[PDB]
Amino acid sequence: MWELEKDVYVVEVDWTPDAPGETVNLTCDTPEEDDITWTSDQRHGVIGSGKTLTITVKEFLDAGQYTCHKGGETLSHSHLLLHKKENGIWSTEILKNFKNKTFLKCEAPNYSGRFTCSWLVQRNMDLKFNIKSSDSRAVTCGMASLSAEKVTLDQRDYEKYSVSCQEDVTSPTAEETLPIELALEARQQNKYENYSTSFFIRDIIKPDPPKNLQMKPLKQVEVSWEYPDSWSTPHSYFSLKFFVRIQGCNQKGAFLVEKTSTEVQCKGGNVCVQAQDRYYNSSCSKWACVPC
Amino acid sequence: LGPRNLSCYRVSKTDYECSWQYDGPEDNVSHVLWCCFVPPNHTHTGQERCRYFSSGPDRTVQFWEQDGIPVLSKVNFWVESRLGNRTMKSQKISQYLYNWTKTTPPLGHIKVSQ
Ligand SMILES: *[C@@H]1O[C@H](CO)[C@@H](O[C@@H]2O[C@H](CO)[C@@H](O[C@@H]3O[C@H](CO)[C@@H](O)[C@H](O[C@H]4O[C@H](CO)[C@@H](O)[C@H](O)[C@@H]4O)[C@@H]3O)[C@H](O)[C@H]2NC(C)=O)[C@H](O)[C@H]1NC(C)=O
Ligand SMILES: *[C@@H]1O[C@H](CO)[C@@H](O)[C@H](O)[C@H]1NC(C)=O
Repeated sequence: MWELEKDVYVVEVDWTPDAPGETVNLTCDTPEEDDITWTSDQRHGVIGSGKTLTITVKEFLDAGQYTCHKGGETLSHSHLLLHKKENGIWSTEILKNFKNKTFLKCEAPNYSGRFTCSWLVQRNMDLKFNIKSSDSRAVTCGMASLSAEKVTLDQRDYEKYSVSCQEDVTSPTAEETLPIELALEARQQNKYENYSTSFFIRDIIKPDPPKNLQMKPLKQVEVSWEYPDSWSTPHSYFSLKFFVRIQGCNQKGAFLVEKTSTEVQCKGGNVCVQAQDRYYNSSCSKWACVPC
Repeated sequence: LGPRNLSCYRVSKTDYECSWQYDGPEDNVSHVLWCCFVPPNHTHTGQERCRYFSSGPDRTVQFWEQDGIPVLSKVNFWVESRLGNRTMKSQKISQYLYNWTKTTPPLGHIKVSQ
């Protein structure tokens, strides 16, 4: 057993019947010395006496909130959480994996160090999340501004949480040797899990879509654009490449364009453009589209 | 006549399910799935603990690992069906839950004679 926060303890358990539970002691944080009773939010009545309560913890009915009392007044509380280890594999069930079988999906609009990391859960009750960088490129994430939105995947509903983070010591022009290492601690009622992720800014880049898409016809069409203001500067170093089509990058009927100028023929439909880091195979941008 | 072929099993990493069939007229019948067990503790008295699910006309019950039923120790289950004021109980099953799946055969498991 190890301490997660104040009066919150995590107990690792093997998900087998033969394994005897972890014998553990819970002490009541109080100056009182006599007539201390213990209760549990999953049992009825007093479950023990004294300032220290010794219990064996094996599965979830042994977890939860343990409370010590004296004459009807609650003295202290102690929350027991379980980290499941089944067949040698730490549990990954609170979160639902993305299309590419990962649990933490991070995106950065530029090399500034700003990025967003997101995850998916389906049972949205009794949840708690904490993220932290675990030689070390440390980051700070604004957990106080955590947000979520309802998303539908495989005709099933999920809630996509998102948090903004920022690399502490940053230097966009320099190349990256060590990766960023994040770990999300997920809690659901009495269950504890954590998920690790390592990445380089270069790989999670997804630039914003181009802006100002003005056309100019010919007897043939010449439509141009320009970089988004969120992209890193100078543009001579942080160059972009573009894929132009007329209706994971999802580029199937487009062609490589490096400058903003482009000549095109359009009988009908919508000519559409995206962006991508020119010198690295990172994520591409949401398509921007103008009518022919 | 009555509830028949009770089985319970794991359907996901966290979720579980009990299912049973019922021989007889199905109109105005209600089922109550019962579960009793002895939790590993520091008490020498047995102290059997019981839970139940009222499923109405349906013959399946869904729960999960944090609903309060042990999955790593022996538990006992049976179904009580109600028609009018008569209650027909099913035969009792005694099993673990974590290592049972929807395809695990209900019969043929070793039992200790004491
Ligand atoms: C993701 O989850 C895993 C598995 O749950 C988790 O690994 C565990 O981390 C904790 C936190 O450090 C470890 O607990 C420590 O274990 C060592 C080894 O015995 C002890 O020396 C430590 O004692 C310290 O803390 C005590 C109170 O907590 C103090 O009384 C004492 O003085 C020490 O300061 C502490 O108990 C635990 O051993 C591991 N478990 C395993 C199997 O590795 C991991 O940390 C999680 N990762 C993230 C990023 O959250
Ligand atoms: C489940 O595990 C218990 C404990 O070892 C064992 O006695 C029982 O036969 C197992 N059940 C199945 C269906 O494997």
